[PDB]
Amino acid sequence: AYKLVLIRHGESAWNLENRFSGWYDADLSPAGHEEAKRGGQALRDAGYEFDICFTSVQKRAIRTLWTVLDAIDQMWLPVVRTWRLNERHYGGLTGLNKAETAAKHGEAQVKIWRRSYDVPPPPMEPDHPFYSNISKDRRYADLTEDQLPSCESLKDTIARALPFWNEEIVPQIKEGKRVLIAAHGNSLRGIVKHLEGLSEEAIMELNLPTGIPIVYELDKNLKPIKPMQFLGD
Amino acid sequence: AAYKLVLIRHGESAWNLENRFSGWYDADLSPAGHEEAKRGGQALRDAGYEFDICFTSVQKRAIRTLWTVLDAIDQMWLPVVRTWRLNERHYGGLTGLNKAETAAKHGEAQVKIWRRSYDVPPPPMEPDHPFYSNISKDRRYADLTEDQLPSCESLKDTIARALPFWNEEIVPQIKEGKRVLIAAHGNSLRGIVKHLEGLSEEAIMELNLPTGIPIVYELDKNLKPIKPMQFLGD
Ligand SMILES: CC(=O)Oc1ccccc1S(=O)(=O)Nc1cc2c(c(O)c1O)C(=O)c1ccccc1C2=O
Ligand SMILES: [Cl-]
Repeated sequence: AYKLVLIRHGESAWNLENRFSGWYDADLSPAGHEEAKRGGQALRDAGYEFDICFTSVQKRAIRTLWTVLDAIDQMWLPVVRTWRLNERHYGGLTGLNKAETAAKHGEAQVKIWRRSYDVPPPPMEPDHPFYSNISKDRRYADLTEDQLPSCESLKDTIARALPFWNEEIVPQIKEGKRVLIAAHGNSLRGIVKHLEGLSEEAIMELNLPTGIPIVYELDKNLKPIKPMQFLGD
Repeated sequence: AAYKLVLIRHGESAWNLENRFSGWYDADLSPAGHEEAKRGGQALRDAGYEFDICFTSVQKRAIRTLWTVLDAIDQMWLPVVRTWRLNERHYGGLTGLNKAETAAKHGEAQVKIWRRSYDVPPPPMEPDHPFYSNISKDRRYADLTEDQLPSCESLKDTIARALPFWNEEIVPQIKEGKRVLIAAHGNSLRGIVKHLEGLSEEAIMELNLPTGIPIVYELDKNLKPIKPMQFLGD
């Protein structure tokens, strides 16, 4: 059967994973970097080989991929980057911790955003410290005005990840290419949702572990033949 | 000028230290080599350089150099294209041997001939060579045709398989207005510099490109340099 591996990057700098890092291009913390090395060794020890790699345009995922490729001696593999595998864009909340979020928007609204599949946070306004840093970053310059999010619901995030999966990743899998995907919790959520045909409520409950190879065994229809599996101990 | 092109030769490798012929052997950077690539990156960063696409070989000394550069300039998001065609010259049976071993087996004279010759290849790497499997059977070359997978190369051979990539994959990008970074190897970059400046065989063999230093070209719309290559740094 086809074999697919996913890896979610680990910790980013300045505690930004607990601060709605979203589309801000936070680097890995040294610890986050160590997780990626540990995961790389798991794959080396297991003798995994890949033919193509997919990642986002965010450095925390890219450096995670680099760390894995280094560890398994396949730095020579072709690599494809796409904004479509970016983390969820958290709009105005980006960079705020939990207390600052509650203080600014209230517990009632924050709880609603947290449990909703289709409600976006408020948009990142020009007064936001990250507004121009992200919205005018040249890596998004070719994006149409509607493709470049000011904010995303989980639904929005999954909707823009899947076209890439369908058009670019699927064809590779169907040609027997062994695929590695290094991305983010919410973009990975979209792939896991489509693969296992999960429900909105179920995908919002799924919390993929970080820095750990996630292995899928798929049949000819790209349906999983078993639950996701993890590498390590 | 209409276009700007940046080249960089990989930093010092672990085998450059041991003074062994690497060629297609996938030797990694030495720590100094990594520091060189880093300084190259900082130079590019201080000068405000921006790229849109990166080309490199399938050898990690060039790749890690590119990685180190992309890190220094905060452009890790750029698309990266890897090709064997940008690989170091394939040193055949000399692969793995050092200076002494090479002179010992072949004599100083023969070494002189190979050194100064543009089109005379070293002896072939044969099935009993200790790095034969390591290179000739590495799956990264699985898709090469029988003719393409070399047992050895003269500089001429190297340039001949490197230029096709330049003309078909790099040139169109440049004329598309994409700012190109090429992180590769001495002899593969030699082919590009030879074509750009229209150099003679003797002129190119006399050309020593420094490890880990950025080489900048200002090109006209026909990819002709308006001025001599420039190095970047302090
Ligand atoms: C006897 C031998 O070649 O030793 C080695 C081994 C590694 C590096 C340098 C040497 S060296 O002292 O002889 N000097 C040295 C030797 C050589 C070259 C070169 O540029 C150089 O500077 C080549 O380009 C070269 C190209 C093709 C075949 C052989 C050589 C070669 O043999
Ligand atoms: Cl890469």
